[PDB]
Amino acid sequence: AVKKFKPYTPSRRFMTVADFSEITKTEPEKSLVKPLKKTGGRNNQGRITVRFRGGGHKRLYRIIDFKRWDKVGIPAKVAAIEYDPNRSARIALLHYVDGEKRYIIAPDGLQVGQQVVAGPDAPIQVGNALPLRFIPVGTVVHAVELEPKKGAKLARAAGTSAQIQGREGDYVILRLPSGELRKVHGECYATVGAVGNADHKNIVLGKAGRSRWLGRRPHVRGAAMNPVDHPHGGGEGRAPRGRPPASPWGWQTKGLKTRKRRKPSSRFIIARRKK
Amino acid sequence: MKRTWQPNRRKRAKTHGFRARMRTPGGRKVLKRRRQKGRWRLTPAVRK
RNA sequence: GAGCUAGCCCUGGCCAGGGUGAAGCUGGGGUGAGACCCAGUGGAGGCCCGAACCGGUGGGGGAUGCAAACCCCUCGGAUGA
RNA sequence: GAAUGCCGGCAUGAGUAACGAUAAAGAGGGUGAGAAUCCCUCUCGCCGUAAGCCCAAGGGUUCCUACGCAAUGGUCGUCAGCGUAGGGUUAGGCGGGACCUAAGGUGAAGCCGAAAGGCGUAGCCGAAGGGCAGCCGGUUAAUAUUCCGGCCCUUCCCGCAGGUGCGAUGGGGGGACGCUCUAGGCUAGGGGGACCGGAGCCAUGGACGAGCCCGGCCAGAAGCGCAGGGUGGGAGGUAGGCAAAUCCGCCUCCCAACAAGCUCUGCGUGGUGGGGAAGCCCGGGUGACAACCCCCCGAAGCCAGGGAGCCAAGAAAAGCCUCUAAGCACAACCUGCGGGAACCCGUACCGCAAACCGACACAGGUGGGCGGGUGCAAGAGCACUCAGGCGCGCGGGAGAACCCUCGCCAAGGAACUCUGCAAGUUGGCCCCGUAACUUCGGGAGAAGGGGUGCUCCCUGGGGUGAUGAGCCCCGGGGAGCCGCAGUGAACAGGCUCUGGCGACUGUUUACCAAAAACACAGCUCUCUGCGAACUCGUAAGAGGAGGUAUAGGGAGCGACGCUUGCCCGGUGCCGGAAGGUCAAGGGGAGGGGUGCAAGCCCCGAACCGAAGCCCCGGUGAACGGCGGCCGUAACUAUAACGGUCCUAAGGUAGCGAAAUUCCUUGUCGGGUAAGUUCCGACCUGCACGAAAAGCGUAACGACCGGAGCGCUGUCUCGGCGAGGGACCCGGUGAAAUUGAACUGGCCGUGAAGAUGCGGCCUACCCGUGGCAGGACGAAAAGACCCCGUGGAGCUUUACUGCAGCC
RNA sequence: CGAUGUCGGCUCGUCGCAUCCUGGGGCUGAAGAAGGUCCCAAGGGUUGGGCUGUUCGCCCAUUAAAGCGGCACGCGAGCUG
RNA sequence: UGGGAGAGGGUGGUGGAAUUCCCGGAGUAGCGGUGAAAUGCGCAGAUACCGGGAGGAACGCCGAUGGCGAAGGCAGCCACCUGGUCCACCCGUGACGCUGAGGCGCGAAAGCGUGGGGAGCAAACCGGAUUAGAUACCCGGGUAGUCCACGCCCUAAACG
RNA sequence: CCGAGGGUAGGGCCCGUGACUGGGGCGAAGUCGUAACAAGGUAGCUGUACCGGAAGGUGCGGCUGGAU
Ligand SMILES: NCC[C@H](O)C(=O)N[C@@H]1C[C@H](N)[C@@H](O[C@H]2O[C@H](CN)[C@@H](O)[C@H](O)[C@H]2O)[C@H](O)[C@H]1O[C@H]1O[C@H](CO)[C@@H](O)[C@H](N)[C@H]1O
Ligand SMILES: NCC[C@H](O)C(=O)N[C@@H]1C[C@H](N)[C@@H](O[C@H]2O[C@H](CN)[C@@H](O)[C@H](O)[C@H]2O)[C@H](O)[C@H]1O[C@H]1O[C@H](CO)[C@@H](O)[C@H](N)[C@H]1O
Ligand SMILES: [Mg+2]
Ligand SMILES: [Mg+2]
Ligand SMILES: [Mg+2]
Ligand SMILES: [Mg+2]
Ligand SMILES: [Mg+2]
Ligand SMILES: [Mg+2]
Ligand SMILES: [Mg+2]
Ligand SMILES: [Mg+2]
Ligand SMILES: [Mg+2]
Ligand SMILES: [Mg+2]
Ligand SMILES: [Mg+2]
Ligand SMILES: [Mg+2]
Ligand SMILES: [Mg+2]
Ligand SMILES: [Mg+2]
Ligand SMILES: [Mg+2]
Ligand SMILES: [Mg+2]
Ligand SMILES: [Mg+2]
Ligand SMILES: [Mg+2]
Ligand SMILES: [Mg+2]
Ligand SMILES: [Mg+2]
Ligand SMILES: [Mg+2]
Ligand SMILES: [Mg+2]
Ligand SMILES: [Mg+2]
Ligand SMILES: [Mg+2]
Ligand SMILES: [Mg+2]
Ligand SMILES: [Mg+2]
Ligand SMILES: [Mg+2]
Ligand SMILES: [Mg+2]
Ligand SMILES: [Mg+2]
Ligand SMILES: [Mg+2]
Ligand SMILES: [Mg+2]
Ligand SMILES: [Mg+2]
Ligand SMILES: [Mg+2]
Ligand SMILES: [Mg+2]
Ligand SMILES: [Mg+2]
Ligand SMILES: [Mg+2]
Ligand SMILES: [Mg+2]
Ligand SMILES: [Mg+2]
Ligand SMILES: [Mg+2]
Ligand SMILES: [Mg+2]
Ligand SMILES: [Mg+2]
Ligand SMILES: [Mg+2]
Ligand SMILES: [Mg+2]
Ligand SMILES: [Mg+2]
Ligand SMILES: [Mg+2]
Ligand SMILES: [Mg+2]
Ligand SMILES: [Mg+2]
Ligand SMILES: [Mg+2]
Ligand SMILES: [Mg+2]
Ligand SMILES: [Mg+2]
Ligand SMILES: [Mg+2]
Ligand SMILES: [Mg+2]
Ligand SMILES: [Mg+2]
Ligand SMILES: [Mg+2]
Ligand SMILES: [Mg+2]
Ligand SMILES: [Mg+2]
Ligand SMILES: [Mg+2]
Ligand SMILES: [Mg+2]
Ligand SMILES: [Mg+2]
Ligand SMILES: [Mg+2]
Ligand SMILES: [Mg+2]
Ligand SMILES: [Mg+2]
Ligand SMILES: [Mg+2]
Ligand SMILES: [Mg+2]
Ligand SMILES: [Mg+2]
Ligand SMILES: [Mg+2]
Ligand SMILES: [Mg+2]
Ligand SMILES: [Mg+2]
Ligand SMILES: [Mg+2]
Ligand SMILES: [Mg+2]
Ligand SMILES: [Mg+2]
Ligand SMILES: [Mg+2]
Ligand SMILES: [Mg+2]
Ligand SMILES: [Mg+2]
Ligand SMILES: [Mg+2]
Ligand SMILES: [Mg+2]
Ligand SMILES: [Mg+2]
Ligand SMILES: [Mg+2]
Ligand SMILES: [Mg+2]
Ligand SMILES: [Mg+2]
Ligand SMILES: [Mg+2]
Ligand SMILES: [Mg+2]
Ligand SMILES: [Mg+2]
Ligand SMILES: [Mg+2]
Ligand SMILES: [Mg+2]
Ligand SMILES: [Mg+2]
Ligand SMILES: [Mg+2]
Ligand SMILES: [Mg+2]
Ligand SMILES: [Mg+2]
Ligand SMILES: [Mg+2]
Ligand SMILES: [Mg+2]
Ligand SMILES: [Mg+2]
Ligand SMILES: [Mg+2]
Ligand SMILES: [Mg+2]
Ligand SMILES: [Mg+2]
Ligand SMILES: [Mg+2]
Ligand SMILES: [Mg+2]
Ligand SMILES: [Mg+2]
Ligand SMILES: [Mg+2]
Ligand SMILES: [Mg+2]
Ligand SMILES: [Mg+2]
Ligand SMILES: [Mg+2]
Ligand SMILES: [Mg+2]
Ligand SMILES: [Mg+2]
Ligand SMILES: [Mg+2]
Ligand SMILES: [Mg+2]
Ligand SMILES: [Mg+2]
Ligand SMILES: [Mg+2]
Ligand SMILES: [Mg+2]
Ligand SMILES: [Mg+2]
Ligand SMILES: [Mg+2]
Ligand SMILES: [Mg+2]
Ligand SMILES: [Mg+2]
Ligand SMILES: [Mg+2]
Ligand SMILES: [Mg+2]
Ligand SMILES: [Mg+2]
Ligand SMILES: [Mg+2]
Ligand SMILES: [Mg+2]
Ligand SMILES: [Mg+2]
Ligand SMILES: [Mg+2]
Ligand SMILES: [Mg+2]
Ligand SMILES: [Mg+2]
Ligand SMILES: [Mg+2]
Ligand SMILES: [Mg+2]
Ligand SMILES: [Mg+2]
Ligand SMILES: [Mg+2]
Ligand SMILES: [Mg+2]
Ligand SMILES: [Mg+2]
Ligand SMILES: [Mg+2]
Ligand SMILES: [Mg+2]
Ligand SMILES: [Mg+2]
Ligand SMILES: [Mg+2]
Ligand SMILES: [Mg+2]
Ligand SMILES: [Mg+2]
Ligand SMILES: [Mg+2]
Ligand SMILES: [Mg+2]
Ligand SMILES: [Mg+2]
Ligand SMILES: [Mg+2]
Ligand SMILES: [Mg+2]
Ligand SMILES: [Mg+2]
Ligand SMILES: [Mg+2]
Ligand SMILES: [Mg+2]
Ligand SMILES: [Mg+2]
Ligand SMILES: [Mg+2]
Ligand SMILES: [Mg+2]
Ligand SMILES: [Mg+2]
Ligand SMILES: [Mg+2]
Ligand SMILES: [Mg+2]
Ligand SMILES: [Mg+2]
Ligand SMILES: [Mg+2]
Ligand SMILES: [Mg+2]
Ligand SMILES: [Mg+2]
Ligand SMILES: [Mg+2]
Ligand SMILES: [Mg+2]
Ligand SMILES: [Mg+2]
Ligand SMILES: [Mg+2]
Ligand SMILES: [Mg+2]
Ligand SMILES: [Mg+2]
Ligand SMILES: [Mg+2]
Ligand SMILES: [Mg+2]
Ligand SMILES: [Mg+2]
Ligand SMILES: [Mg+2]
Ligand SMILES: [Mg+2]
Ligand SMILES: [Mg+2]
Ligand SMILES: [Mg+2]
Ligand SMILES: [Mg+2]
Ligand SMILES: [Mg+2]
Ligand SMILES: [Mg+2]
Ligand SMILES: [Mg+2]
Ligand SMILES: [Mg+2]
Ligand SMILES: [Mg+2]
Ligand SMILES: [Mg+2]
Ligand SMILES: [Mg+2]
Ligand SMILES: [Mg+2]
Ligand SMILES: [Mg+2]
Ligand SMILES: [Mg+2]
Ligand SMILES: [Mg+2]
Ligand SMILES: [Mg+2]
Ligand SMILES: [Mg+2]
Ligand SMILES: [Mg+2]
Ligand SMILES: [Mg+2]
Ligand SMILES: [Mg+2]
Ligand SMILES: [Mg+2]
Ligand SMILES: [Mg+2]
Ligand SMILES: [Mg+2]
Ligand SMILES: [Mg+2]
Ligand SMILES: [Mg+2]
Ligand SMILES: [Mg+2]
Ligand SMILES: [Mg+2]
Ligand SMILES: [Mg+2]
Ligand SMILES: [Mg+2]
Ligand SMILES: [Mg+2]
Ligand SMILES: [Mg+2]
Ligand SMILES: [Mg+2]
Ligand SMILES: [Mg+2]
Ligand SMILES: [Mg+2]
Ligand SMILES: [Mg+2]
Ligand SMILES: [Mg+2]
Ligand SMILES: [Mg+2]
Ligand SMILES: [Mg+2]
Ligand SMILES: [Mg+2]
Ligand SMILES: [Mg+2]
Ligand SMILES: [Mg+2]
Ligand SMILES: [Mg+2]
Ligand SMILES: [Mg+2]
Ligand SMILES: [Mg+2]
Ligand SMILES: [Mg+2]
Ligand SMILES: [Mg+2]
Ligand SMILES: [Mg+2]
Ligand SMILES: [Mg+2]
Ligand SMILES: [Mg+2]
Ligand SMILES: [Mg+2]
Ligand SMILES: [Mg+2]
Ligand SMILES: [Mg+2]
Ligand SMILES: [Mg+2]
Ligand SMILES: [Mg+2]
Ligand SMILES: [Mg+2]
Ligand SMILES: [Mg+2]
Ligand SMILES: [Mg+2]
Ligand SMILES: [Mg+2]
Ligand SMILES: [Mg+2]
Ligand SMILES: [Mg+2]
Ligand SMILES: [Mg+2]
Ligand SMILES: [Mg+2]
Ligand SMILES: [Mg+2]
Ligand SMILES: [Mg+2]
Ligand SMILES: [Mg+2]
Ligand SMILES: [Mg+2]
Ligand SMILES: [Mg+2]
Ligand SMILES: [Mg+2]
Ligand SMILES: [Mg+2]
Ligand SMILES: [Mg+2]
Ligand SMILES: [Mg+2]
Ligand SMILES: [Mg+2]
Ligand SMILES: [Mg+2]
Ligand SMILES: [Mg+2]
Ligand SMILES: [Mg+2]
Ligand SMILES: [Mg+2]
Ligand SMILES: [Mg+2]
Ligand SMILES: [Mg+2]
């Protein structure tokens, strides 16, 4: 339930912060964090390979569990729901009856103090984790492995959720958050429910500074550059694109499809994305 | 105003020093060309 | 060759004083319960005034200079991108 | 003899500019061949959030002392950061190493690349971050937490005693964290004393005083006291912490919870050791048996790993603790005590500067800490001032024009000018009061106005203490005093109306542009199913991201409000298993060379044959485009209306003489005495128009217009004054420039602008201060223009390749 | 073209006369007053504002009049910009 | 107190028919549309037919001249939550009533803000016909919107 | 001290006037179409939205004040 501010500064007019209504614990689990090596967009050559990155807050990457088949049958308690600055979801702290402690990505509605579990015979309840083949058709689900035992790859951002459309041999048919219709293997695990903090998208960064705190540096239009810098560079005064709009490296950027044509995954995609 | 020589013993050694030269192939050619000319110092003098 | 300059990384440091007084909390009123209003408390902000510090707006001087970009008067920011 | 030739030497400009902040000098006495310049004394001025003090970096003997003055020193020099010589830097505790990790670097394994090399897990390196044991005083010409003295502490080795399952590079805890705000109690620091100690003082009209002037401390182990921090205890289970585990984690159970207890810090006290002024006397000696106490102010520092709130969610590893494993328990480890042991490097000096970076003893640049007192509301602001440090390494005169900085001005008050450029005005605090409009925050310090000092009296609340005194902090009321004036000095907004652009705070062309430009939250389009797209890379490998479509890339637009119309013919993109074209390859009708021949060899059509192109659709917040002529109303005029040609379609809303209007100072209205600007209008819009967004918009602006008030030396129109120069004298002494020069005016002539030719006129020889008309004055082999089959950046449906992609 | 700085303003002028004013004249469709037109005449004078970069021009208020030109569209080793 | 009817309201869930799209199969030369046609769709295999899948919306028969609500309005089915109302008995309280300026709340459709959703329908808009014209009536497309959550709007031939 | 009023500064209400601009009323015989009254030749009216030279058109809902 996103939170407004009164207009006591120009930026405060439109700014909205998260409500944090579902957060119980307010500091990470010292056993499950590590240092986040901020890169600022540079690669191992030292070269910016991703523009306009750097300078955001310091962060501690909480280790998240994406292979919940690690602990088949060992129930855990939902001990806390905490803020992860490295993603858009919240994370939940699990105290397994094993005594093991793990972070998972917090589905919507998950109740601190409830217990969760994982396995072929798990209950079809928010927070549990089963191979895809054992989840009812028509169930909303998240944290879906793309291949088996390779880790949760799909639907992990706030409010995302794949819905199960049906089965077809060793493969179930998922409707990804993009609207794509894909065949995923039935042995791929997945956490039933939708990822929480759906109000995430309704946030208004308010001002330029807030974007900086996220490590996002200012983004200069190609239209503002010179011909040496950009296809859209130059021009006396203003200027339309003057050619099909294009990236800094030449390739067109309106409509031009870029998925590799002969990709082997093509055999398992039923419908290219909607809308 | 601030000028361009801001001396620094550590920089001056990790940059132009002997060991820096011997790591590169280009650097060994430096010392080779400087021995050939007979330079008294093959390398900047820095006190450390 | 990044000891100048540009960006990012890691680790440290700095920002006199004064002003305004958001949310919240409390109390009071209010109503079926509310919204809400009032007072107090509170002390938010690329908020205000202003040194350090960072600037370089206007004008005068300087022009074989104090100086291969300086000096004086004025002026922008100064918890933040 | 010329190349703006090259190297050198010496001229000219010239005894000319200048001699580096306008903080400032004077005299006496010394030294010496020589003194404005060195030494000493007295007077004067300057800095004092420094122009004082302490670190760091960098510098590298510049430190101290003696002897020197050729050169360096912008003058002088007896002086010196200069020359010669001798001295000077002392550590188990300060810093760095024999400790730890950060980015990054490097790199057994492994990967990759013609070579050189590029990657890379561990590991190693890597500090101004983590960890770690010393405080005060004395001493030298020069070092001091280093030597010395007092009082403390750490680690290693061996031994004694006591205790215990001891044992780790492995397991666990901890280390260990942001920003803002902030409590209690302290300390640093400071103010006052009529209390304590002190050489003295009585001036010049008064004062022998509760007079003046100086000082009234510092460290410190155990113990103790005050303030804080950290911390539950027991038991049973146990499948997790990549072996084990009594530890940790998870579960249950009993007891204990603002506590207490144990533990750790800070402060205070504390054996004890130090220090100790003014003044006088020659750094010292005295003062002195110095005294060393009371009250107040009080941190941003300490207790600290304190508390609260917030969102953007805040290093690692070692030291340390605990768990066990091999092993070993004659061991080993813990504690206490004792003896011994404890290495390498730095330490001088400069350090906002004459010793560092700027070629200079250069008005520039340089990170951290301390930075006293009084007053002004506060403060690191401002004026004076302590400690301390300086008067800036040419001076003396004169009192011109002129220049810089500065002060004042009759009457007028923007009439100046491109422009109020500049300089006035305003200025702090308290109180009263404050409009349109608005996004209800604002606009707002709107505007405008009153007050401000000193004396006496009366009284209200707070902190300390004790509830009182004293100290200290906020106030209230009454009566008076003086001047031109009470933020009496210093620091400290001129205001308002109205448009353009841009929402806003931000960013920019280091060094002629700070803006209307870039950025920006926000809107749309599009790509991306994750070994993602995209980026760098030959590759490996990275970034993307330890992210996963509420995510990430690219593009345009740029808060917000109301909106964003019509065209898919062409271009781009998207879709289309048919058709057409299409290379290598398949096929091999059918020829050809050669051979006695089997054969060997060559050419080769039909037909099959991908992408791409053709072709069919789609698509505008994709590239883009959004007509012409003629006619028509019962005055005229103008056309709601029509006719026709063409297009893919003919510009909708809103706006408009505009940051766009050529004609144009359009026309009309407002403002003014007067208005090529401005504002409001109209609309034949040369040549607006809807995300290269359209029309608005409160607030914001060192943006660009226009206007009014205030006030002025901007101006009528100038005058006077101050200082620093210019001028004169002593000292030192440049520069560009320069064919040579014995270098006048006019009218002509001349390659067309003559000191230099002709004619005439004028003119004794040489300077100094001044002015800039000429020497087509200097400077720069014109930066505009052309030319060169000269170069380079950029573009594209110019050509031809190439990467990449299909 | 191995450089002759280019508009306008300001400051400083100086010359020409095809005379704007002032002085002397002739003719007039010159009654007077006041004009027209031409001749002589360069001694002196030839204002202050609004607008615009402007020169120029229009306008306000005056005036004896508000003259026109040349001097590298006079004058940037004089200033402005 | 004991009983009854009901599409009264809110939530959660769910069933079938139909249309559209998509995949498979079978199949060929037209389908569609109208007053008549054209646009459009279809040999790149449409329409008609069968199986499968996705999704949204509205609920045929019952259904009535019906029932409920203060009005606007409410219709598959199931459960929960909940308003009103009527009958019976004659038990309780004893005028506790009626109306109602302001206040407040509800208020069809369209419309607006932020998300979602989107099958059919359909302003705007395109095209085909008609026509003197046809910015219409008719035909083929078609975007808001129609649906959901939240919050506005407060109008009506809101009528008996 | 108060004090008529004078002055300075800023507000609120009303009146008059204003380039231009919006519709409105009225005025024998101007132009364009034919929306309504007959089922008015698409039943009409309606609230709302969008569109159009103009009456109006269309969408969604509502009324009969709709004929047969
Ligand atoms: N509008 C009503 C006319 C009335 O007569 C009046 O006095 N009208 C005007 C009243 C305005 N408040 C004044 O405007 C100006 O002065 C104010 C101070 N008084 C400023 O606050 C204001 O920021 C400024 O803008 C303006 O001065 C007055 O103008 C008058 O005085 C002028 C010179 O004296 C004259 O030129 C005017 N014609 C005459 O109107
Ligand atoms: N069949 C064709 C219609 C024709 O053209 C016609 O009648 N045309 C009408 C012509 C009349 N003369 C006009 O009336 C006005 O104009 C006159 C001037 N001539 C006046 O004197 C008269 O005093 C006045 O009255 C009137 O305005 C015209 O009517 C049109 O305009 C009127 C205003 O909207 C409407 O009410 C009519 N429905 C509409 O037809
Ligand atoms: Mg708020
Ligand atoms: Mg939350
Ligand atoms: Mg929370
Ligand atoms: Mg750890
Ligand atoms: Mg690397
Ligand atoms: Mg298989
Ligand atoms: Mg972005
Ligand atoms: Mg963006
Ligand atoms: Mg941008
Ligand atoms: Mg540009
Ligand atoms: Mg480049
Ligand atoms: Mg390009
Ligand atoms: Mg371009
Ligand atoms: Mg451009
Ligand atoms: Mg242009
Ligand atoms: Mg791909
Ligand atoms: Mg600078
Ligand atoms: Mg240099
Ligand atoms: Mg530096
Ligand atoms: Mg190597
Ligand atoms: Mg070298
Ligand atoms: Mg750098
Ligand atoms: Mg440096
Ligand atoms: Mg920091
Ligand atoms: Mg400081
Ligand atoms: Mg403060
Ligand atoms: Mg205030
Ligand atoms: Mg308060
Ligand atoms: Mg504050
Ligand atoms: Mg601020
Ligand atoms: Mg200052
Ligand atoms: Mg300046
Ligand atoms: Mg600067
Ligand atoms: Mg500048
Ligand atoms: Mg100058
Ligand atoms: Mg400020
Ligand atoms: Mg920051
Ligand atoms: Mg010769
Ligand atoms: Mg030369
Ligand atoms: Mg001389
Ligand atoms: Mg001379
Ligand atoms: Mg000097
Ligand atoms: Mg000089
Ligand atoms: Mg001087
Ligand atoms: Mg001086
Ligand atoms: Mg002598
Ligand atoms: Mg001197
Ligand atoms: Mg440095
Ligand atoms: Mg040196
Ligand atoms: Mg020394
Ligand atoms: Mg000498
Ligand atoms: Mg000498
Ligand atoms: Mg000599
Ligand atoms: Mg000398
Ligand atoms: Mg050793
Ligand atoms: Mg190490
Ligand atoms: Mg390497
Ligand atoms: Mg260290
Ligand atoms: Mg140490
Ligand atoms: Mg000696
Ligand atoms: Mg000692
Ligand atoms: Mg043990
Ligand atoms: Mg941590
Ligand atoms: Mg924060
Ligand atoms: Mg102390
Ligand atoms: Mg004090
Ligand atoms: Mg006496
Ligand atoms: Mg006495
Ligand atoms: Mg495990
Ligand atoms: Mg284990
Ligand atoms: Mg394992
Ligand atoms: Mg295990
Ligand atoms: Mg085990
Ligand atoms: Mg108990
Ligand atoms: Mg305790
Ligand atoms: Mg102590
Ligand atoms: Mg003695
Ligand atoms: Mg003694
Ligand atoms: Mg004595
Ligand atoms: Mg501080
Ligand atoms: Mg503090
Ligand atoms: Mg902690
Ligand atoms: Mg064992
Ligand atoms: Mg054993
Ligand atoms: Mg034994
Ligand atoms: Mg023990
Ligand atoms: Mg010992
Ligand atoms: Mg050693
Ligand atoms: Mg060494
Ligand atoms: Mg030393
Ligand atoms: Mg020093
Ligand atoms: Mg110093
Ligand atoms: Mg310093
Ligand atoms: Mg010095
Ligand atoms: Mg230097
Ligand atoms: Mg030097
Ligand atoms: Mg000097
Ligand atoms: Mg200096
Ligand atoms: Mg600086
Ligand atoms: Mg201080
Ligand atoms: Mg004080
Ligand atoms: Mg301080
Ligand atoms: Mg002193
Ligand atoms: Mg000194
Ligand atoms: Mg001087
Ligand atoms: Mg002069
Ligand atoms: Mg005056
Ligand atoms: Mg005046
Ligand atoms: Mg002007
Ligand atoms: Mg102006
Ligand atoms: Mg000014
Ligand atoms: Mg004023
Ligand atoms: Mg407000
Ligand atoms: Mg206000
Ligand atoms: Mg304003
Ligand atoms: Mg005021
Ligand atoms: Mg204002
Ligand atoms: Mg006063
Ligand atoms: Mg006073
Ligand atoms: Mg006084
Ligand atoms: Mg007390
Ligand atoms: Mg008096
Ligand atoms: Mg004052
Ligand atoms: Mg101010
Ligand atoms: Mg005004
Ligand atoms: Mg304009
Ligand atoms: Mg701006
Ligand atoms: Mg602001
Ligand atoms: Mg610049
Ligand atoms: Mg530059
Ligand atoms: Mg600016
Ligand atoms: Mg926007
Ligand atoms: Mg590449
Ligand atoms: Mg690769
Ligand atoms: Mg990663
Ligand atoms: Mg733009
Ligand atoms: Mg608005
Ligand atoms: Mg059309
Ligand atoms: Mg196309
Ligand atoms: Mg097409
Ligand atoms: Mg070929
Ligand atoms: Mg072929
Ligand atoms: Mg093909
Ligand atoms: Mg476009
Ligand atoms: Mg458009
Ligand atoms: Mg006519
Ligand atoms: Mg007629
Ligand atoms: Mg067409
Ligand atoms: Mg056009
Ligand atoms: Mg249109
Ligand atoms: Mg116009
Ligand atoms: Mg135009
Ligand atoms: Mg005009
Ligand atoms: Mg005009
Ligand atoms: Mg203008
Ligand atoms: Mg036109
Ligand atoms: Mg016109
Ligand atoms: Mg146009
Ligand atoms: Mg466009
Ligand atoms: Mg508005
Ligand atoms: Mg605006
Ligand atoms: Mg700004
Ligand atoms: Mg500005
Ligand atoms: Mg003057
Ligand atoms: Mg003048
Ligand atoms: Mg003077
Ligand atoms: Mg003189
Ligand atoms: Mg002289
Ligand atoms: Mg002569
Ligand atoms: Mg001639
Ligand atoms: Mg001549
Ligand atoms: Mg001459
Ligand atoms: Mg002279
Ligand atoms: Mg001259
Ligand atoms: Mg020359
Ligand atoms: Mg020249
Ligand atoms: Mg040339
Ligand atoms: Mg040109
Ligand atoms: Mg050629
Ligand atoms: Mg040619
Ligand atoms: Mg060429
Ligand atoms: Mg030339
Ligand atoms: Mg003028
Ligand atoms: Mg003048
Ligand atoms: Mg003359
Ligand atoms: Mg003439
Ligand atoms: Mg004449
Ligand atoms: Mg006659
Ligand atoms: Mg007469
Ligand atoms: Mg005549
Ligand atoms: Mg003459
Ligand atoms: Mg003329
Ligand atoms: Mg003109
Ligand atoms: Mg005219
Ligand atoms: Mg006359
Ligand atoms: Mg000319
Ligand atoms: Mg000229
Ligand atoms: Mg000039
Ligand atoms: Mg000029
Ligand atoms: Mg200028
Ligand atoms: Mg200029
Ligand atoms: Mg200019
Ligand atoms: Mg019952
Ligand atoms: Mg019942
Ligand atoms: Mg076929
Ligand atoms: Mg669904
Ligand atoms: Mg009924
Ligand atoms: Mg009965
Ligand atoms: Mg009965
Ligand atoms: Mg009865
Ligand atoms: Mg009864
Ligand atoms: Mg009764
Ligand atoms: Mg009764
Ligand atoms: Mg409604
Ligand atoms: Mg509706
Ligand atoms: Mg609308
Ligand atoms: Mg939406
Ligand atoms: Mg037609
Ligand atoms: Mg026709
Ligand atoms: Mg037509
Ligand atoms: Mg009809
Ligand atoms: Mg809409
Ligand atoms: Mg009704
Ligand atoms: Mg009815
Ligand atoms: Mg009165
Ligand atoms: Mg009066
Ligand atoms: Mg007034
Ligand atoms: Mg008539
Ligand atoms: Mg009709
Ligand atoms: Mg009709
Ligand atoms: Mg009809
Ligand atoms: Mg009818
Ligand atoms: Mg109707
Ligand atoms: Mg029309
Ligand atoms: Mg039309
Ligand atoms: Mg028409
Ligand atoms: Mg209608
Ligand atoms: Mg129509
Ligand atoms: Mg229509
Ligand atoms: Mg209807």
